[PDB]
Amino acid sequence: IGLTVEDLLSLRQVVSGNPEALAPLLENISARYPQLREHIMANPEVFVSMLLEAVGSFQVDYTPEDDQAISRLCELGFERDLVIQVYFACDKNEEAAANILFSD
Amino acid sequence: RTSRNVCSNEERKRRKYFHMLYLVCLMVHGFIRNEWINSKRLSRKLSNLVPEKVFELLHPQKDEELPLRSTRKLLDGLKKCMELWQKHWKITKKYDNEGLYMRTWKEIEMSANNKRKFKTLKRSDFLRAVSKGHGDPDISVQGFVAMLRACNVNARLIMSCQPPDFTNMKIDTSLNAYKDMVKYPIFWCEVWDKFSKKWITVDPVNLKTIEQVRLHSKLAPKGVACCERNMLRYVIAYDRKYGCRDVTRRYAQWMNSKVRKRRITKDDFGEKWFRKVITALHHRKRTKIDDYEDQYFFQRDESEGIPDSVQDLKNHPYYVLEQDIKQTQIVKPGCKECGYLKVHGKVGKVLKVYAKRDIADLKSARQWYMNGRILKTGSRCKKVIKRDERLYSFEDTELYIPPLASASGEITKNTFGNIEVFAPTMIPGNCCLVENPVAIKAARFLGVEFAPAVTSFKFKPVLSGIVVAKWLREAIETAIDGIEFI
Repeated sequence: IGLTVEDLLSLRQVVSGNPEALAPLLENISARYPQLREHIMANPEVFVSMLLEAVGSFQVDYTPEDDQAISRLCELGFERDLVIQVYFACDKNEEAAANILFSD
Repeated sequence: RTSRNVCSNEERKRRKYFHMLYLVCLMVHGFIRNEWINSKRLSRKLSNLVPEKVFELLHPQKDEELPLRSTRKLLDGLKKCMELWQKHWKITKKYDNEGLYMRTWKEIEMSANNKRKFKTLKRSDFLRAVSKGHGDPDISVQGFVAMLRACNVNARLIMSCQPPDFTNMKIDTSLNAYKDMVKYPIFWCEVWDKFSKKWITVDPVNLKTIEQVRLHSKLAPKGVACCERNMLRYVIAYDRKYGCRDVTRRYAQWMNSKVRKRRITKDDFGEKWFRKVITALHHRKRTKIDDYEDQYFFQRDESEGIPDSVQDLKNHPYYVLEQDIKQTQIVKPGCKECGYLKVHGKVGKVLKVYAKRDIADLKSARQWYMNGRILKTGSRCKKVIKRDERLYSFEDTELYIPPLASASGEITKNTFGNIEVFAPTMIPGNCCLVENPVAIKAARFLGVEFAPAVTSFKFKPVLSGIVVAKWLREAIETAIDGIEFI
C-alpha cells in the first residue's frame, strides 16, 4: 500500500481521535489509492496492523494543482465523482484522463 | 434480472468495498479508544469518585445460600455508579453533526463538496475531557467504562459500528430528526457477573438503565425513524486485556434472519474477511469467560426460532424450505420437518421448513473422489438425478488411500502423467505436496523424481505444484528459494 507519510498520519489521527472525519477522508484516499481496494479485500489484517502501528483544526483537501485540474475536466461536461476517479487512475494525467472519459 | 431503479453493478461493488473499508476503520477506532480508556493517569483520578461502600457492592462475597442475592449487590453497585456518574458529568454536548451514527451514500459522496473542518482531538484531550466531565454522549460512556475499570471490574466497551449500508441499492439515499437518531446509543458498557456467569448490559448515559439480556435488549434500535441512522449489524466488545469479540448475537433478536443479510458476513468471503479483522484486533487468548459467552450465544441461536417470511428463510444459516432443498440433497432418515411457515393471503399455502442439520449432501462417484473418497464394494445410491448420475452418501464411501512412492521417490501417475490431490488425504503416505507456481520448474530443473499435482479444474486440469517423496522436500525447497538462478 503506497501510503505517503502525510496520508498515513491523517489516517491514524482520524481513526483514533476524529472518526467523524472517516467519510471525507476515505473518499479522498480510496480515490487517490486505487490499489487500496484489493489490499483491503485480500489482507485487511495488514491494513489493521499498519494503523495500530502508525503511532488545532484540520480538513481533507485535494492539492490545489489537482483541484484545478479536476474542475477543468468537469467543464468538459462530466460528473465530478467520475472525473476524480479517472484522474487519479491516469496517475494524475489531464490529457490521459480526458480521453478515458470521452473514448473509454 | 434487475429492477430499473437500482444502481449500476460497479456501484454495488464500490459500496461493498467502501462498507468494508469504513467498517475496519471504525473497529480499529474502537480498539484504540479502548486503550485510551485504560489510561493509568485516568484510572487514578476516576478511582476517587467511587465511595468505599459502592466499591464493595461491585465486588460481592459468594453468597452460599442464593447466588442471586450477590448478583443483586453487583447490580446495586452498578446502579450506584450510574448515579454518581451523572453528577460527575457536568457538561453534555450534542454531536457536532451525526456522531458515529450511520451516514447515507449521498452524504458520504457530498462530504467533499460540503467540506467540514475538524477539531483535532488527541489522547490527552480525551483524558482531560473525561476527568473534567465534559463531552458528547460517546465520550461520557467511554469514561464510565474507565471508572469501572479503575475499580477493577471487568467492564467492556461496546460499540455498535455504523458503516454505510452496502445492501442499499437505491441510487439515492436521503432523509431526518435529531431526537430520533439519539434515542439509542452507539456506545455502551458490559460488566461481567461471576455469580450468574452472564455479561450485564449497562447504559449509564442514554437509556440510563441496567439490564440482564436474555432474549430482548432495550438497546437495539426500534422503529423506522430510529433505525434510519442506526442499523444494528456489528456490535463489537473490547475488554481490559485487549480482547475483541463480535457480540451482536446478544443484541440482535433476529440475528440469523434479519441482521445476517445486512452484514458483509452473509456470504463466505465476508465471513472469512471479517474473521481476519476481529483476529487482528483480538490481542489475548481464549478464556473460561469466552466459553460461558459462547454457550449463551449457542442457546440464543437455538431460541431465535423459524422466521415468519419466505425471504427470511432464503439462504438462512440453520433452516431451509423444502423447495430450496437441492436436487443433490435428501432428508436424513429419521428426520422430518422442523416447523411450518404459512404464506399469508387468501390463496396462502403452508411450507415445510427443515433444519439444514437434517439435510444430507449426496455426491456422484466422481464428486466423492474430489473429496478423496471412493465407493465401498457394497454400495447402492440414495438417488438418481438425470441429465444419468447416481448419487451416494458419506456412509456409502470410504477414505481413498493412494499408493506409496517407491524407494526412488517414483509416484504412480495417471495416463497424462499427473497425480490428483483434492484433499491432504490424497497425498501418498511417504510424500508431501509442494504448492508453488515455481515448484514444477524447480523439480524439472533438479531432474529428480516427482509428479505434477492437479488440485482443481478449469471449465481443464489445474497444476498448483508437485508431490514429492518426503526426503526430496529439502532439495526442491532449495531450488524454489533460488529460482532466480534457474
